[PDB]
Amino acid sequence: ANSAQAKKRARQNVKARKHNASLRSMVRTYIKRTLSAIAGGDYAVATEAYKKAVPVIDRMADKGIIHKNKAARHKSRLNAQVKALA
Amino acid sequence: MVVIRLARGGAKKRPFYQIVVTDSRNARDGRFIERIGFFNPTAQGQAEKLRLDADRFAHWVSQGAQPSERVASLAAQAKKAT
Amino acid sequence: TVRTLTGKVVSDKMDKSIVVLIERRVQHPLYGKSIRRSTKLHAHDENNVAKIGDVVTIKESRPISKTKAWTLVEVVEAA
Amino acid sequence: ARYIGPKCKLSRREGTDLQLKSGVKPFDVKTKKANKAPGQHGQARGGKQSEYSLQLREKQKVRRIYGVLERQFSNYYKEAARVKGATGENLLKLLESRLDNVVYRMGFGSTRAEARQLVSHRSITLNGRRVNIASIQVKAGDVIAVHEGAKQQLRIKNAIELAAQRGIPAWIEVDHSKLEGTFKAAPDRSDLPAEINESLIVELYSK
RNA sequence: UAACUGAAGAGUUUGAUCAUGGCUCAGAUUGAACGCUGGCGGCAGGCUUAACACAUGCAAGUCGAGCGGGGGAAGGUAGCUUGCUACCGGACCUAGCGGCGGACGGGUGAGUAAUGCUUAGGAAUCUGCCUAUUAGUGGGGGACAACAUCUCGAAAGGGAUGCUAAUACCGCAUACGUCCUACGGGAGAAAGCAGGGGAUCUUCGGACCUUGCGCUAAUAGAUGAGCCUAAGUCGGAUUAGCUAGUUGGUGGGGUAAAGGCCUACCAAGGCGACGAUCUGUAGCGGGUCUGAGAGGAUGAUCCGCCACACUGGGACUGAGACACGGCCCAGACUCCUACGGGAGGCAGCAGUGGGGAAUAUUGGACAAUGGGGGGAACCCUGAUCCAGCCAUGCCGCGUGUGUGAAGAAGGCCUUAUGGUUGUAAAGCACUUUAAGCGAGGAGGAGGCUACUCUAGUUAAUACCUAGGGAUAGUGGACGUUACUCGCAGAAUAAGCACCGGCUAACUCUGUGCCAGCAGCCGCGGUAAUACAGAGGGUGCGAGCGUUAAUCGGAUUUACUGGGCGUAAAGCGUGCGUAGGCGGCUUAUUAAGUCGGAUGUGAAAUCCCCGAGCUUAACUUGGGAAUUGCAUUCGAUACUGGUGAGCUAG
Repeated sequence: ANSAQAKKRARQNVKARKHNASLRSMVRTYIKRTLSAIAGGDYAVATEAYKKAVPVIDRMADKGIIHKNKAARHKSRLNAQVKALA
Repeated sequence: MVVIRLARGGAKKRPFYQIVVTDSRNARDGRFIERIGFFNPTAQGQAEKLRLDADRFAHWVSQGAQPSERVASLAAQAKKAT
Repeated sequence: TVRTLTGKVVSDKMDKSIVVLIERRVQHPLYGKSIRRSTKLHAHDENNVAKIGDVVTIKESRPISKTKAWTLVEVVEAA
Repeated sequence: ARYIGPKCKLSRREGTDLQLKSGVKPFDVKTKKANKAPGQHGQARGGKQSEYSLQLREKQKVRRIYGVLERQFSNYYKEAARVKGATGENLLKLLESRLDNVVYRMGFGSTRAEARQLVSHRSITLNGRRVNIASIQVKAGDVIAVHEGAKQQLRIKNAIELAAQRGIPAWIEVDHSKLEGTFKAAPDRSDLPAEINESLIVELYSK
């Protein structure tokens, strides 16, 4: 970087990268937990996992970490797979 | 945004402006959406000095176009004249 | 209000997919003689009604696969 | 650039009076060497010429009286060919519409060179404005007057009295007392001398 | 009114001739170069070669009305070595956090024969700032730069401990819209700052009211971008088979979004003589040059699209990048070093080296038009507007005008005295364009501030917003502007090519197949109109010639528009595949063909009629044109399809 503002932009970039990466890993972990419950196959367990996963997905969608279309797709597909367990 | 502004043409020391509606990110004398008049600051004799299409101006302003200072002054002067 | 083409089927092996041959007649740009040209278009046929040799109509639609963007409308003549 | 030099050899080569001198003396008494070409190998008028020689010799004669060079003359031809009408008639109209020629024919200058000098030295006004370009095209209904400082010139008074010997043309009306004149319209071919042939120029430039 | 009107040949094969057929010449044009010469102005253009390497300066900042610190000026108050000190409130400045911008504007054409471009359409998308409308902006918490200490390094810059503010960050509460839904229900936000103030209170300094700028959720509009389809878009067969995520399907994953985009299975498909695969070359279009047209060549300067940023591979932040002057990695190269450690990318503007036949200043201002930030004041802007250099091009002007012959002098030729230079010169009388000197002097500036008035919002006259009026200030880099008026005196200002024919313009000297000229045919071997000089003349003219390149002439690739007995050219002769073409009558279809309507065919460019430049170049208003494409409605003579019938093949 040649200019002070460019250097400042790089600094803010690395900070924001760290913060966003942590927030995105959280959503990935919760979706993984719901998928594991689905694989386990108990309807109540899968329902609890889905009910715990949904608020985190919506919160991180509202912050711009992920797109709201992606959040809606995740919610719909997970709900369908849970309902499949009867 | 969308703006209404002046694009320069003519010869050296004798500018002649077209009044254009365009995206602000475009180059001054490049891509534009619609041309709605002209301005000649040094008109002489029988030459017209300012033509402006008031209905198109109003229609584009109603959609959120932002005139520049010079274009707004010219529009006010044209409305005063006619 | 939708673009349609009329052709003849030249293949039906693929599942839910048919290949139809379109033909057109144009004048040569320089020498003026009328020339015939052919185009092979993949189409979507959900119920495998079409077979080799029938005359079919197809209409433009959104992509279905890598190479298919047209869908069958009706069978005009049977083989 | 304008031609400068001897005018009588110029006229002798073409064989006809080109009106390049004031005219206080006739051409024959002026030169004494007419019908002889300027060169030592110069011969009589009866020398045979090819068609290419004839077309060239006519165009040169037409250029030499008006004092126009080749670039401007070719531009004149190209404009006359574009304008609808007879090409030769249009070319003659364009040549006779120049400001210096109108000043000469109005009698404020003894010769076209005098008229050109007067126009260039800002001694002429066109429609009330002092101009200095000899090739300005004069339109119908114009007013050419002598500038105030230009007035009371002995050369101008000699020019007007000399012009009195000739005939003031139809399209130009002059108040010589006020040094003022009014071009009305472009001469038609009948007014101009009939010895000039323009067809030769036409195919020469349309080759 | 108008928008077009357009076509020339010559030389050369032979002792003549006609034909065939090449070669050469006369035209237009240029981002040109070189030789000789050179006065001015206007308007344009200016590294086509090394996408070769780069010294140095500039080309992206702004906001204290988001925030905490920290500085240095003044002032006021106190004292007194008396004009010095110490204290206190306001006015200025900004290293850091934070917001917006940096994805625009500018450069280049390496790569790319189709993921690109052009024309016409489509559905499954997102979109900061702008416009309209709807619902809100409640209450908490934990941190980290700055700062302080220590430490490494000459530094440049690094590292480690302890604090701190916010429109930085994260829970909780609430939800007109919004998301999911099994239709029962469940889920998800935000931030404050500034101006003014009547009354009231003020736990003592604000609350409260109001108006702006903000922030959150959502729907439309506009703008921008992503995706898909059809038809077009340069050669090569001395390149004939190519393809296994390959072609299709199902489950799942993934994207803003359709989709083998990815993945696990199932099947064996997909492309190709209408040229697949391989290979050479190349940015594409509007346009430009040429041509009677059809065509051919081309893609500088202007505009649209695409791609690239020392060479390759990636991702982050963000509404938007896989980002020229951002980050990471690998490679080559270059630089500083105290050897500890570091740094860099002109195909941005100017400029250097190198290459080349060849292409310019290390300039001025943000006054104008735009762009970024800001409430404003204002700051930034090598975009831009201007200036400098170059006859590179186009257009215009000047280098003087009239008179002046028993034809001065001098030069050249000669039939030896005439001819010619030539009115040319001298002499006589005049004029002052442009350049030079002096004086005056538009327009490019709309506006802003000050004053006053009116109308909105309010509780308000305050503040803010929108308007009106007159006056006064302030605002131009170009610039000693354009333009106008005075002074001087012809005074400051012409070259280049050619004269056997093609092709306008002829003699004498000098040399003798020598020296030399030459586009083709050809000149020179003692009378050279063709070599060199001189006299004379011709053509152009601040230019004139040569070389290079494209089209034309070339009907010399012939679609318009050519040929094959002997000039070049019928396969040695059959059969036959793909293909091309195909007898008569009738009914029907409307693919070819023809007609109407609608939409589109950007602007600029070409042409026509006008307007403004003292004229012209040039600029500009409105038309005409863009010969095309798509959709839709009609006609049925001919061609094609289908049904029926016939016999001359």
